[PDB]
Amino acid sequence: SDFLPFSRPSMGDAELAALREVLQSGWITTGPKNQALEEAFCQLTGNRHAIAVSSATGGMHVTLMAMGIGPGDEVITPSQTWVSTLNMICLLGATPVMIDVDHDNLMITPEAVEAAITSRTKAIIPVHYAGAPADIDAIRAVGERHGIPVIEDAAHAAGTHYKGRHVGWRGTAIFSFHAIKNMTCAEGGLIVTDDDELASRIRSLKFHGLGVDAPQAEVITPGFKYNLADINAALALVQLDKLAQANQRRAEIAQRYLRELADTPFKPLTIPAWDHQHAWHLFIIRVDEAACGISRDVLMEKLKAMGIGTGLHFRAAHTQKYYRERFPEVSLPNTEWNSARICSIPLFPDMTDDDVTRVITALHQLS
Amino acid sequence: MSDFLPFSRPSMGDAELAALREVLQSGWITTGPKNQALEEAFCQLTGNRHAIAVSSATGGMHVTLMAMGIGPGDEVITPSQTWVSTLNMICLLGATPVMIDVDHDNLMITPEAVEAAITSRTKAIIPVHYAGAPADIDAIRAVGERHGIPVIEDAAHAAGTHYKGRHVGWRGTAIFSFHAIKNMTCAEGGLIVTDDDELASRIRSLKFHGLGVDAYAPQAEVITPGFKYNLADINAALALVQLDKLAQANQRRAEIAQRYLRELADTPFKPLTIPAWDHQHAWHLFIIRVDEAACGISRDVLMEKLKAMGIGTGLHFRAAHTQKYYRERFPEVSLPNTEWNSARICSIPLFPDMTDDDVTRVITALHQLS
Ligand SMILES: *Cc1c(COP(=O)(O)O)cnc(C)c1O
Ligand SMILES: *Cc1c(COP(=O)(O)O)cnc(C)c1O
Repeated sequence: SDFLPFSRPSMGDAELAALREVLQSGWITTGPKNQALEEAFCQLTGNRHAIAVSSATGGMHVTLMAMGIGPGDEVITPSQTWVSTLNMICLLGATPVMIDVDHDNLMITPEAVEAAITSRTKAIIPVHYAGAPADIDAIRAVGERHGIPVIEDAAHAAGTHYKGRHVGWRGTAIFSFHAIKNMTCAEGGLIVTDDDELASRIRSLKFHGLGVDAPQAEVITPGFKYNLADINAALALVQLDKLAQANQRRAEIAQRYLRELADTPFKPLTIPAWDHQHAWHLFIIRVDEAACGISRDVLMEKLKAMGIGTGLHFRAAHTQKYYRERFPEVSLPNTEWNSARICSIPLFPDMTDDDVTRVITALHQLS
Repeated sequence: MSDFLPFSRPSMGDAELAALREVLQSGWITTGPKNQALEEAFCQLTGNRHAIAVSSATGGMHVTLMAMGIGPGDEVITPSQTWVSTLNMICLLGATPVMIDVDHDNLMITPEAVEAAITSRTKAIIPVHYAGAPADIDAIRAVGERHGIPVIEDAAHAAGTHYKGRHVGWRGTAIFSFHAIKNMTCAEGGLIVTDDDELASRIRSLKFHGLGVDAYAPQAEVITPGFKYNLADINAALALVQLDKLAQANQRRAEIAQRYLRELADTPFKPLTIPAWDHQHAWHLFIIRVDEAACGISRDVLMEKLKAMGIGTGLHFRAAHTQKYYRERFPEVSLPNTEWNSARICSIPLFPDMTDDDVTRVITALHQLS
């Protein structure tokens, strides 16, 4: 009861009231609340199409499937990301081409993308990491020059702006509504795209391949089941209404960590030089034993003993058994250095000033 | 619309809302203790060893077949007379569905039809427990055993179904659905029961990113790529309430179904036949066959006229092999009992919040439209 986790959702009477309305309606799976959430994300991003899905992982699965990616194709991706993207690429039969990230913001650079392009490349998947945007214009420019789509992993970037627009204003991006995300419906995701044909395929492939060949709907080609229930969509709508205030509070907390950890050896990520608004999904520090007098793993342990949770976002995929053995030649020095040294300290909007003080005090004590 | 009688509606009330409140207050909203409790509850319900909650029965099928190693070059025997999810999952693993016909009066596959379709390439048999009645699973299983072929049961319709005095899935492997129209619901969700330890271990990893502990105790990592089909605790809590309600809900469904059986006996509409083997019917759907020669009206027109009278109906199911992808990929498939029924069935309103007057309304309209 005194434990301070690294994240907790902000669920209250508004969420319970939205659930009451869905239960009372009798329409609990995909329905009007899905449609409302999708319209809301078009209004948020300014992009044309929004497709709600059961998870961002499922969203990535069907987006890559709808693009036709399969055996013989390469997909450029960081290793420094969640394993879902790599797994989906593999489970479509395609080959992930893992590239290194910037050592201080953990995001892929246009130069590293261009160097990895081959005649087999069929997609590039940058990650907007921790709530900051990647330099998406420059990455998009590389893709355009070679005719390669860019699919943005925007799980961390609900409320992120880049050069004055919300992430995903154009192109294709995938958001997550998992429990630790800045807006949550326990599990859920949503794809935005400006590509009409892609949006039509995705919508079918997330609901059994059903489509019209006006004849009744039937399986046009096999698809998966990744639709989002209206129970969950209703929660997501409440949490999107809260997102601006939630991100404001996250930014206040993150600002205080940046300031009060500046005279500690723990090293936050660097803020990108391009114009942006950070959503502050995670507050990551690097723990370099030679600088801090403590290792990353030991810091996490001792914080836990003090009642303070931490997360590891992420253990680089290429270091994990399946990828380590399948892709033994992959050597990504910035990724490997950071992967061994990062952790996420508590950041969520229901944190009080005293919770933040407890974290800062503990880090000063352990340095 | 306020007077519309749909063919199904969930029974959501204060108990469900109080379960949701508890989960939200706890702050643990995705997979957690409610999942574990739901799984334990399904082991106690069925008597089987392992229970794995998933985000849908479709995802359950996907990961179950995947964990069995089903892939290119393997044949999977399945009815066409079922939901398209099973056929789609077979295909999307690269395997080949072998569609067989069903009994003309209960719409379930027979042991004879299974045996006739077995080849050296067959790697699974997927019977469907249809509308709330069980298939003759001992006989189907015996065919599987004789040839060394696993039987994976589609039990989406069979929460509360008994066979020979035990709940469906008491042994073997079976997959339940908690979709909105199923007898217990958490809007979307499912659950796998299995008696196979290794299969259960593989499934648990493949529905959550392939994560596992490597042999030779380290932290979790990707052992082999997996999917994301875990069930949130918000949903698991709803399912727990609906399972607590399932005995009473199924009793009410049986009362309605018995009344339909009796009061449609003097109409030309033809319910499914009740299997001869011993069972307890869950009464997920009340299906009628509408043959224009006998009834004076076609299935499609009956559904349209009922809708005009404020009465909803469903079509469970348009046989998979008649749908574009399968008709064009598998044009050679010819399944006379399936094709005859698929063109003639519909599901009339059956859900436990129906009142006696709702049931009278349906019976009266069917009598009018004969
Ligand atoms: C968790 C995560 C995903 C997958 O999201 P789900 O909603 O859990 O499927 C994808 N990308 C990143 C960066 C993530 O953190
Ligand atoms: C409900 C249904 C399914 C799939 O169920 P979901 O939980 O919606 O994925 C599979 N088989 C049958 C026979 C069904 O009725």
